[PDB]
Amino acid sequence: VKAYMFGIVVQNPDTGQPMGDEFYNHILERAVGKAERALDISILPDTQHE
Amino acid sequence: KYENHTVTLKILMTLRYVVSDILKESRYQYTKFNQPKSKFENLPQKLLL
Repeated sequence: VKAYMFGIVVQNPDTGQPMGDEFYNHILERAVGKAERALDISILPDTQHE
Repeated sequence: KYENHTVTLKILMTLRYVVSDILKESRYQYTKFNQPKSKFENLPQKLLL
């Protein structure tokens, strides 16, 4: 994600704190969820009892 | 050969200056945006050379 934003850095203007990897992972998990709905798919390996 | 002759020259010399007064001498900003804490920065002086 940072690579695609190369040359852009995001910080809290009130502090010197940039957003940590926790937010990115959290966002990425919901992004891969959203894509999983956008096509009727399973997108990570997962056992099913059907 | 030029013991009692006159001599004249057209010459090139480097530009030079001295500060004869300091004018609008200090301008200031408490820069705070995108800083851990308030910071003081001295903005450009104007010099009368």
